[PDB]
Amino acid sequence: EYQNILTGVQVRTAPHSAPIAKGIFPRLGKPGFSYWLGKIGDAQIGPIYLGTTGVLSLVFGFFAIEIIGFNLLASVNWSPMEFGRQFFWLGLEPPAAEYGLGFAPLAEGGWWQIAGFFLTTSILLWWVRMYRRARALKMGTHTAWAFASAIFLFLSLGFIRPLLMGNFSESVPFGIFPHLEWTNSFSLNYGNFFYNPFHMLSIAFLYGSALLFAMHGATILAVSRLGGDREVEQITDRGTAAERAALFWRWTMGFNATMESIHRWAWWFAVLCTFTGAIGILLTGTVVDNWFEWGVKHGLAPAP
Amino acid sequence: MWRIWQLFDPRQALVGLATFLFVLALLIHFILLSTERFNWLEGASTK
Amino acid sequence: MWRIWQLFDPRQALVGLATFLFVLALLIHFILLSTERFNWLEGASTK
Amino acid sequence: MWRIWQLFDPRQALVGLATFLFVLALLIHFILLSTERFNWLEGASTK
Amino acid sequence: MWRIWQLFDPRQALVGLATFLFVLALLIHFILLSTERFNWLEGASTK
Amino acid sequence: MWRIWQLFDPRQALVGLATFLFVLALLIHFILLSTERFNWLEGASTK
Amino acid sequence: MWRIWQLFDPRQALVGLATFLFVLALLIHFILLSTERFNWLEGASTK
Amino acid sequence: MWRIWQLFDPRQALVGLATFLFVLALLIHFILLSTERFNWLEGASTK
Amino acid sequence: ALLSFERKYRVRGGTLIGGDLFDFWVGPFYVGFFGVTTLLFTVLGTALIVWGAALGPSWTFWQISINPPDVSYGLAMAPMAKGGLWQIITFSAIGAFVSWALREVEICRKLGIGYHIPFAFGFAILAYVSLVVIRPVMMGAWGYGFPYGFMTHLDWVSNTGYQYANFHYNPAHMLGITLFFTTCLALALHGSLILSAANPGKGEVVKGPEHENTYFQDTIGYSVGTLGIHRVGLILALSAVVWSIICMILSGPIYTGSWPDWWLWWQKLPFWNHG
Amino acid sequence: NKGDITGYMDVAQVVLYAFWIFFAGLIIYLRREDRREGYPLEDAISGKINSLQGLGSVFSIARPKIFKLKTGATYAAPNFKRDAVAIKATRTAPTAGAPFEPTGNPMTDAVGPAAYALRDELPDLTLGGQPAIVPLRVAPTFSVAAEDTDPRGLPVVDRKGAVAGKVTDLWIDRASIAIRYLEVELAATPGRKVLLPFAATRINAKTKSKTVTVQSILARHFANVPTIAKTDSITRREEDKVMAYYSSGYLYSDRV
Amino acid sequence: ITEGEAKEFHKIFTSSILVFFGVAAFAHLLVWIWRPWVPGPNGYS
Amino acid sequence: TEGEAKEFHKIFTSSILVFFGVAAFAHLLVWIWRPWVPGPNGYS
Amino acid sequence: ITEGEAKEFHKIFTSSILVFFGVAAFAHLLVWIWRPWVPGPNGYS
Amino acid sequence: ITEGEAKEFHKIFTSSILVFFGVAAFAHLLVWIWRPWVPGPNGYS
Amino acid sequence: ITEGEAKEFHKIFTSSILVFFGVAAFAHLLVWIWRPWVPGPNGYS
Ligand code: 07D
Ligand SMILES: CCc1c(C)c2cc3nc(cc4[nH]c(c(CCC(=O)OC/C=C(\C)CC/C=C(\C)CC/C=C(\C)CCC=C(C)C)c4C)c4c5nc(cc1[nH]2)C(C)=C5C(=O)[C@@H]4C(=O)OC)C(C)=C3C(C)=O
Ligand SMILES: COC(C)(C)C\C=C/C(C)=C/C=C/C(C)=C/C=C/C(C)=C/C=C\C=C(C)\C=C\C=C(C)\C=C\C=C(C)\C=C\CC(C)(C)OC
Ligand SMILES: CCCCCCCCCCCCO[C@@H]1O[C@H](CO)[C@@H](O[C@H]2O[C@H](CO)[C@@H](O)[C@H](O)[C@H]2O)[C@H](O)[C@H]1O
Ligand SMILES: CCCCCCCCCCCCO[C@@H]1O[C@H](CO)[C@@H](O[C@H]2O[C@H](CO)[C@@H](O)[C@H](O)[C@H]2O)[C@H](O)[C@H]1O
Ligand SMILES: CCCCCCCCCCCCO[C@@H]1O[C@H](CO)[C@@H](O[C@H]2O[C@H](CO)[C@@H](O)[C@H](O)[C@H]2O)[C@H](O)[C@H]1O
Ligand SMILES: CCCCCCCCCCCCO[C@@H]1O[C@H](CO)[C@@H](O[C@H]2O[C@H](CO)[C@@H](O)[C@H](O)[C@H]2O)[C@H](O)[C@H]1O
Ligand SMILES: [Fe+3]
Repeated sequence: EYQNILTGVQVRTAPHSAPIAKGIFPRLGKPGFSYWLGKIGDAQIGPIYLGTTGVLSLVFGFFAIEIIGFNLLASVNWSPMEFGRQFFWLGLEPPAAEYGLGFAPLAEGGWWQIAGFFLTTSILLWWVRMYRRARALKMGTHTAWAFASAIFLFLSLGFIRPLLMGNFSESVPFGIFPHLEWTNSFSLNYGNFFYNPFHMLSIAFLYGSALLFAMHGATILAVSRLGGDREVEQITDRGTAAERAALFWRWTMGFNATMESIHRWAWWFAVLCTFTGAIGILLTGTVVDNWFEWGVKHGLAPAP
Repeated sequence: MWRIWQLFDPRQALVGLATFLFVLALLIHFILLSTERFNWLEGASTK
Repeated sequence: MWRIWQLFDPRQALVGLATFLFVLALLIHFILLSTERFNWLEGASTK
Repeated sequence: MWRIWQLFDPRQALVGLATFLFVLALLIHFILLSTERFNWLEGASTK
Repeated sequence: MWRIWQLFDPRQALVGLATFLFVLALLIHFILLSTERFNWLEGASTK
Repeated sequence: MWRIWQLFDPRQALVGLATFLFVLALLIHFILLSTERFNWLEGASTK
Repeated sequence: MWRIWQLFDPRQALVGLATFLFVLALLIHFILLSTERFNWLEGASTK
Repeated sequence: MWRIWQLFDPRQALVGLATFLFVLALLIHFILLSTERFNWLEGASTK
Repeated sequence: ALLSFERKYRVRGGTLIGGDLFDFWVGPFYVGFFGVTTLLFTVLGTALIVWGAALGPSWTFWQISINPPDVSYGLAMAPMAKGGLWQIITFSAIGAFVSWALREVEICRKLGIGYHIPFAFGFAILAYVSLVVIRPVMMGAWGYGFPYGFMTHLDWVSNTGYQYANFHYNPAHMLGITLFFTTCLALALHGSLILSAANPGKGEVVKGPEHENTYFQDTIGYSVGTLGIHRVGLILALSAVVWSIICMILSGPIYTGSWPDWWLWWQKLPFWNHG
Repeated sequence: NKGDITGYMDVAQVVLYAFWIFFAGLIIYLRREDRREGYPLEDAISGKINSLQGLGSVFSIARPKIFKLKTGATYAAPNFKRDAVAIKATRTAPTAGAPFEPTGNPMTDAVGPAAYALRDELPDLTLGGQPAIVPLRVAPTFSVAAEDTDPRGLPVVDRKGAVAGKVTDLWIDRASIAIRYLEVELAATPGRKVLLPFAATRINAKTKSKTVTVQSILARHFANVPTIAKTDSITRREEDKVMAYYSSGYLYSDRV
Repeated sequence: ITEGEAKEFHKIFTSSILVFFGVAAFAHLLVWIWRPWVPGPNGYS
Repeated sequence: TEGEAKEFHKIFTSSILVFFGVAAFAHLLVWIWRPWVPGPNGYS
Repeated sequence: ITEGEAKEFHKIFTSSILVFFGVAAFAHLLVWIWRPWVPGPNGYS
Repeated sequence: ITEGEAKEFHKIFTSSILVFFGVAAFAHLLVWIWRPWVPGPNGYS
Repeated sequence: ITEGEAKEFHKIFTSSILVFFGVAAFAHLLVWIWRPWVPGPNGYS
């Protein structure tokens, strides 16, 4: 009874990759092989492409990470021991309300603003990198727009809502426990963030993404004895694996997808999980002061 | 010196140099903006 | 300095330059708006 | 010493050295900016 | 005590040793900085 | 200057510029609606 | 200006134009509804 | 007792011994630094 | 009423229970014995939910709630008016879920495919059972299950989360959140890669597995593979559910205190317990 | 008050209803994409184009999108190429919902779990325009990685333990580096050679000896495995046929 | 693109950009007449 | 190619200069409106 | 890439080194005239 | 790679060492003259 | 690796050990002259 959960016998060949124009930068990384990764998936590692947008994104991101880490280490007076003790509790806090959207003093949130700007720039440059890498390989840019949804949520959390409130004071800090505490206090300040309906939609789409990527993973693993793992080939030439995958769900559920359209569902659930989340974040504080009172007004709560 | 370009590709050298200089200059301007003395827009008094 | 285009590609260089110039213009405008002295939309009194 | 550079490729060695020195210099500047005495952007006083 | 290099190739050995030494030196400098007695940047009276 | 359309396809250039101009116009209009002086819907007094 | 349809498919362009105009009109209507002066359902006083 | 070296090649054996001993030394030094009596840097009095 | 390829696999057999009695289709659905049983449990549970809505004061779909019995009843069966209806709906839901999974097993046998899908659904059934049976039994009362209501089960989630004063600090909860977020990210990447390979643009012939591998080799530095991605995704979702179950068993049955100050153990390890 | 639009309606509710409209449209779009294979629906008995469908039919089926291949080939989705109503089976009851009795040996008649899609007779292509599924003999560069049992020469047995045959060659996918097939020479017929999918094997590297076992079909069933033509490059239809035959074992491996 | 159609597109694109800039300039002049957006030394009013 | 680089540079420099001239005119006008280098007593 | 390709690039590169360094030095001298950034013993004046 | 083709690399490398360490020491001397970084028994006051 | 090259590398590596350890020892001597790091029975005083 085999399951295609682990690859008992592996194959290793001469590393090769799809052809790209040389460009200013070559492929970098001297590809190698790994055993556990080949047990769970492919064994080859790299090479990683590092173009102009890749260099720009890496430099901006590294600057942001170094600024954040330097501030975290400085907050505990440069003690490696006490840095270890408080690492989770350490955080680069955003500037206070009084400074508006302008530059705060470095100790009072200027470093947070500089780090956030550099991180935003690196994330956007990484988005451009995904777009350009997809276009270079003569492929579509679905990954870029799926990423753009996540960037929308990130910018709504960090920049857009501060713009609307005219204030970075309620932005999320750069810390492990501090950003969870920001989540908790954001929910408390605005009345039981469960009563945010776009939060409910985002949770529905997150649950649906997990559900869908368990359903689809189990379906492809169930038809992997029939060439079902080779999804694009079953999309261009429908084999019996795709037919049985469709008929299983048609018989158990009443309807079914295509090998191509199931990944459209997969794309859209993931994208909507963050799109509705960004909308719900942009709506709180600006339009809806208290989500519990909005729910009471609109029939979500028994009106105490 | 004259053969520094025999080890580094001039395109890669120029791109890396421009990226690093741009990011460093942006950082320096941001840091000066975050000061009571060198924020040329807020224009706080020296004294 | 005419050989700068013998290294890089005119089309990609132009789109990159336009995007960078627009983003820098947006950043400078937003920074100016965030300041009290140079916010031309809000009522800005010098004194 | 005319035979010790056959241990490392000079390109990667120079790039790594430059990155490492820049990170260390940035860190030292940051530590100075944190300390009151050597923060040159602010007007802290010795006495 | 010279026969070590028959096993440990100097290339990766030197890189690892240099990285370890730099990390150790940085760790000790940070620990010294934290302590109120040996912080040479902040400055504090011994007596 | 007609040769720029040698490098860029009229159709993609047209759609990209159309979306850019519309998004910029929306952004400027929303900024104006955000300012007290230039919100033509609330119509706040100039005084 | 009749050659624009040699670049843009009349069916696709017309559908996109219709949808864009409908969303723009809907947004403008809801914006006017949000304002006090131009909300025609409550009908608040001008004074 | 020399028979160890035909099961454990000295390369891996010595690199593992080095990592283990260095980690243990760091551990013991840090544990001492956490105690008041043996923190040679803070130097709290014996009494 | 059949797909272009459906009237070729509609053979009999593959049923665990029932023989040829219920081995048939109604419309698109396959029924089987376990389809009959899932109808039995679903109709009864939904009718009981609507009956509890009638006994309730709202009919507002989001304010309809079936509450479990008060904790003063312990693990005892409760009167139907006050607590018992929730218990019967719980048992009916468990029976319907099990019937659903078993019907999926019969469909898998009939189509000759692996049983991965019912096995994966077993984890969702286990999460529900841990929330309404296992945890309330360990805690000693049926009133620790969640109410069957749209917004009231969210009130239960919030109340139980703040019972430990910050439920984020539950480390198993942190790990489950990490797995859920990583599952969503991996699903986005996988759907995006498949769509981009199948729909590469104007011209742009359909790309092969090598192009898909090359994309993530260039962008990330590693590519899992068109078979291994479904593996890692199923494992990600199932592990997220497993660690959520673990974090809810840990809260109440095992740990009955503030999760935030559980982490003081970390603060006081001997190599930085400065005291 | 602050966020309202008309008395009871506020901005958040309007954005919510806008999302609901968008999600209804998105569900329609996704269902249109779903209805790109096996559509339109046929009658369960007669096979005429019929189904209980409403005013959404005009929007139910999308125009055929065109997939371009790196050979000049093209796929149309949906292509309304359907299966024949008359299959090698008979209705248990004439009620349009009843299952089918096979009218023969369903292993070799491609009925039920043995049924295979009627694909095209072309091997999968690599980036270089060559077959992807190839035996290791004609791929000198490819090799089996170490730290794994080499499945060459190991006895191929069923669940009952009878040695069905012996493995001689491995067939692998060039596009994705993994073993696809094991070439098995029959202990009963040397002149016969079969392909057994790698997904249907247990490694069995942990036992008294090393062997390859199959849990689906019995030893005698290896005498009727579908054959292939080129013996060094296999078409999609041939591989789909072989996989369907092997997958049919679990349902009826002991007669019908 | 073909130089012959490139010349025509450039000509009528230039005309269209002139039209758009002119209409926008008229709009800006009207807004400035209504309410200028460059404050004086003592604010606006 | 590199032959077209001559004409590309010929037009690219003219675009650079015209864009810089418009930007410099804008900066001069803004400086008249409100200079951005404060004096020892801040802004006045 | 060659010994010849490198010569013109090095010439133009060092020309740009000098131009950039001169412009930056003049800008720094201007900023120092405006507000010096090395404080005295009693801090900034 | 080739010893003959790398000795001049070492000459350039040591010249760069000389210049970089000279600039660094010059900078450190100016920083020391501005404000020393070794506190005495009384600290810095 | 040929034992002669290993011997030469060991010799130069021992020279580097000598210079590095001497520099570190001088550094520690200077630091101890500045501030010792072994507290007395009654602490630091
Ligand atoms: C007490 C807390 C309170 C409580 C009531 C409660 C409970 C629950 N909630 Mg919630 N939540 C509350 C508050 C609250 N909640 C959210 C969000 C969500 C979404 C996130 C989706 C996602 O993927 O995010 C995650 C995606 C992001 C943040 C966007 C993409 C991120 C990117 C590209 C980052 C790139 C990073 C790098 C390149 C790395 C380098 C950078 C550095 C080192 C710095 C999701 C659906 C979700 C789930 C649930 C569940 C299941 C529950 C249960 C069971 O109780 N919550 C966010 C949101 O969208 O809200 C509308 C948001 O902002 C916010 C707030 C304030
Ligand atoms: C549908 C919604 C879905 C939700 C649930 C979801 C959530 C979260 N997604 C999260 C993180 C990331 N998401 C990503 C990438 C961006 C990388 C970046 O910005 O780099 C740019 C940053 C940086 C450069 C800064 C640091 C750099 C470091 C640490 C290295 C520093 C050292 C250096 C450079 C020197 C050494 C090395 C050398 C080579 C010299 C990261 C890993 C991406 C995508 N999300 C998508 C979608 C989703 N993301 C899609 C479709 C994606 C992409 O396409 C893209 C990608 O690359 O995916 C592989 C997080 C933290 C999430 C949570 C839960 O909070
Ligand atoms: C490589 O690193 C070594 C040294 C080992 C270690 C270095 C660093 C370390 C250890 C870093 C650790 C970092 C940690 C723990 C980070 C935790 C980060 C988390 C959890 C972040 C989570 C959320 C934060 C978000 C979403 C913040 C978003 C902020 C944004 C988008 C802000 C944008 C702000 C802008 C654009 C500001 C504009 C204003 C001005 C005018 C200033 O812009 C110019
Ligand atoms: C100003 C505030 C901070 C924000 C940062 C602004 C500068 C960084 C973003 C600028 C815009 C980048 O936009 C992008 O630029 C790079 C060059 O840099 C170009 O891309 C270039 O590098 C890619 C890397 O894959 C290569 O294929 C090739 O050398 C070239 O195409 C893209 O054609 C352009 O789309
Ligand atoms: C083409 C479409 C887009 C067009 C965009 C171009 C818009 C340009 C707008 C600014 C042009 C300069 O506009 C000029 O600014 C100066 C300040 O320097 C103003 O200044 C003058 O009026 C203000 C009005 O309060 C007085 O307080 C001030 O003392 C006086 O100097 C002038 O009233 C104005 O005529
Ligand atoms: C591509 C764009 C390039 C932009 C280049 C910008 C160059 C800047 C030129 C600065 C010219 C200095 O001009 C001089 O500066 C001093 C400060 O040193 C300022 O000093 C003056 O203004 C300040 C603040 O308004 C007041 O205290 C007082 O009115 C007076 O001291 C004045 O502005 C001017 O007397
Ligand atoms: C070329 C691109 C890179 C640019 C690099 C530029 C580096 C410039 C370094 C400047 C160093 C100046 O060094 C500094 O000189 C000035 C005199 O001019 C001295 O003067 C300083 O202290 C005195 C005493 O209170 C103050 O009155 C004075 O305002 C202050 O500047 C400092 O004691 C000395 O430290
Ligand atoms: Fe898939």
